[PDB]
Amino acid sequence: QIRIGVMGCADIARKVSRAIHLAPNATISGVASRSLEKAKAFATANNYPESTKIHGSYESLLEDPEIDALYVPLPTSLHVEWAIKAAEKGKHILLEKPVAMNVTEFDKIVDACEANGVQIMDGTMWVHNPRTALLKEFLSDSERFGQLKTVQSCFSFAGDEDFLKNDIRVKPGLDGLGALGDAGWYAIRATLLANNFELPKTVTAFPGAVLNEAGVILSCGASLSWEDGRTATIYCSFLANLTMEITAIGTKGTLRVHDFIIPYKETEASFTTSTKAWFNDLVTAWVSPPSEHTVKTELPQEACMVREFAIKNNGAKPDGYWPSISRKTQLVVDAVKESVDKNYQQISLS
Amino acid sequence: QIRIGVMGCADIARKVSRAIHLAPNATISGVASRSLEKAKAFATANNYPESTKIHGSYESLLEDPEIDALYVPLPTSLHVEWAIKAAEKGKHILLEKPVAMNVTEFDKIVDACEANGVQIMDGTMWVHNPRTALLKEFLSDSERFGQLKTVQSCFSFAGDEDFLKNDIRVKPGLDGLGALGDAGWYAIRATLLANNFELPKTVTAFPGAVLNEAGVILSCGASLSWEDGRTATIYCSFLANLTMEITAIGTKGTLRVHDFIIPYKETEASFTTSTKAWFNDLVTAWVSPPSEHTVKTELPQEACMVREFARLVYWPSISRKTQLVVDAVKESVDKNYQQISLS
Repeated sequence: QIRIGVMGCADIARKVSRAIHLAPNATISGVASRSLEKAKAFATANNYPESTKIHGSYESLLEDPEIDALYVPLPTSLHVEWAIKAAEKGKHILLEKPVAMNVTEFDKIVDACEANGVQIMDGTMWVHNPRTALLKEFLSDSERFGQLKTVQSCFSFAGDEDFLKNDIRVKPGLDGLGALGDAGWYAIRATLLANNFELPKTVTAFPGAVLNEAGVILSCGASLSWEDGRTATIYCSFLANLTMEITAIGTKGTLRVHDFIIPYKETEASFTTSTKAWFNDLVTAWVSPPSEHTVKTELPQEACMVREFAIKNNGAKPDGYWPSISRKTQLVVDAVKESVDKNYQQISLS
Repeated sequence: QIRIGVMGCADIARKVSRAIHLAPNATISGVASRSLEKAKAFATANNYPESTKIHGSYESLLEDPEIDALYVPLPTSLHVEWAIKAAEKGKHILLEKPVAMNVTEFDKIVDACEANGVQIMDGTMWVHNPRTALLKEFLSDSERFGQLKTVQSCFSFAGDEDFLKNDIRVKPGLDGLGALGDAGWYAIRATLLANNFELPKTVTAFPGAVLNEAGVILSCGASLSWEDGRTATIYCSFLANLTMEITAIGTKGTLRVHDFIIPYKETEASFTTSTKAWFNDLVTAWVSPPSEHTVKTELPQEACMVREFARLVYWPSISRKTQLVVDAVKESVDKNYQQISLS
C-alpha cells in the first residue's frame, strides 16, 4: 500500500528496489534521475512496474503528490539540501548511510523532518535482521553475558584501482567521509548498540590513518571510552580484504559475529556465543568451546528494513528512535574525523 | 636425555612437568622449592620418578651438577636475581613469561647468558604449536594473503574474587605487570609474529585502562603504528570472559584464530582462512565465505616447546621485542596515554 519513490539512480538502488517489493506493505511508485534518459533506463533494467511514474528531476519527484516516501541513495554531500526539500513536501525519508557530512547538517534535516511530521530512517540494513534481536538479547542477559567490558568492530574491503580513483567514496565533495562514513559507520553502530545506545565520553583515533591526496580517509581506527572501564575499538579500510567483525566481551560471556553487515546467505544468520568459559584442571583443553547458533530468516534484512519503515492512516507521531540512533552514529563519526584532523587528540563528547 | 630442573613449585609447573615428560629428548631431573616440605609433595603429587633430585632451596638446585637446564616459573620480579644466578652456574634457562619487569632487567639477564655462553627462551607455549608454522606460511603468501595491513589480537579471562584478591598477578611486588604482562604478552607476540618481528614505531595505549588499588593493570589496550599504513591493536583483561583471538588483515586475505593461546583440544589446532571475497552482484550474499583448516598435533605444544629448548650445545631477541612492547604500553598508560616512541 505505501508508495515509494527512488531519488537517484545509483547502484545501491537495485538491491533496495528488490527490498521495496519484497515489501509487502510498500511498493515502487516512482524513480527520479538528473536525466530522464537514465531514469528510463533504470526503470526497465530493474523491472519496475508499468505504473511507476518516471521523473527527469529530483524536484519533479518531490512534487508528485501520489508518493508517500522517498528512498535517497544520494552522495553524502547532497543530503542536507535534498533531504530537507523532501521533508518540506511531506515526503517521509529513508536516507542512506552515512546520513550527512556532520552532525550540524544532520540536525537541520531532523528539524525539517519534525517540522513536517514525517518519519526519517537511515540505510542501515543489518539492524533489522532477526539475528540482531538475538544479538541484543544475549548482550542484555546478565547471566549469559554479564556486564559489558569491551566491544571490537571492524569492516574493511579491498577496493580495486578503478574504485580507488573513481568511486564517490574517494571524492571529498560527494561521499567525502571515505572509509569512516562508509565502513566505520557500521563499526560504530555495532559498538553503540552493544552499549545500550549510550554514547562514549571520549573518542581518540589511532595514529596511522591513511588519507588520499585529496585528504579523504582510506583507512582509520579509534578507541572509544565510557570511563567505566567499558571501551571499544573500531577499524575501517578501503585497502584490505573484505572482513566485518563484531567481537563483544562481558564479565560472564563473549559474543562473535563474522558476517554482521552482510550475512553469508540471506536465508540464514549465525552468531557464536560463549558463557563462563574455562579450562580443565591442567589447562590442556577448554571445558566447553563456544556455541554456534543459527537462525532461519525467511525475509531478507533489507526487506525487513523498508517493511518497518513502511501515522498516515492512524495518526501517530514519528518514532524518534531512528533519527536518534542516526545522530549518535554520526557524532562518533565526527569525533573520529576530528581526532585525526587534530593530530590524534582525545575528543570529548560532552 | 636433557636433565631439567624445576626451580619453584608453581601451579604452572604441573603442566610443564608433563611437557618435559612427553618431550622425548628431555627428562625431569631436579625440582626445588623454598621448603623441601612442598617440594616432596609436588614431586609426589605430580608423579615424579624415583631418581628426581628433591632440593629445599633454589641454591641447592643451582649447585647440583647433574642438571643442564632449569624451567623457571618464578614470579616476574624474581627473574632478574634467579636468572643471572642460574647462568653463572652455567645452566640453560626456560624462563616463564613475562621475562622480567622491564627491558633494562631483561637485558641484564641476557648479557649474563651470553657472558656464560647459555641458551635462554621464554615459556610462550603457543608459538611452538605446529599450527603456528602453516599460518606464518599463510601470512607469507603474497598472493593468498598479500600485503599486511592490520592485525588485531586479544586475551581476557574473568578473575573470580579470590584471584583478584590473592593471585600473584595483581601484586605489584610479584607479577606486577598484571594483565599486560600476563595476557597482553601473548597478543603483543602475535602482533610481532604476524608483522615479521619488527618493532612498530610508536605505541599508544587506549584511554580507560583499569588499575587495582596497588596500581596493577587489570585491563588495557593499545595500538601500534609502523607509519606505512600498517597498524595493530591489542587488548588484554583480567575482568572479562575467556577470549583469545588473532585477526590479521591483508591486501588479499584474512586469517582468524579463536583459540591460539591454548587450543580447544591439545590433539589438534584449527584456524579460518579467506582470500579475495567478495559479494555476488546484488550484494545479497558472500561469493565464497571463509574456510576452516584443522591440523593434527600428535604432541602438545608445551611438549614441543621443551623438545625445542632441549636444543643443547633469536628467542632472547623476540622476548626482548615483546618485553619492549609491554613497557611502551605501560609507559604510555603512566604518561597519560601519550604516544611513546620505540626509537
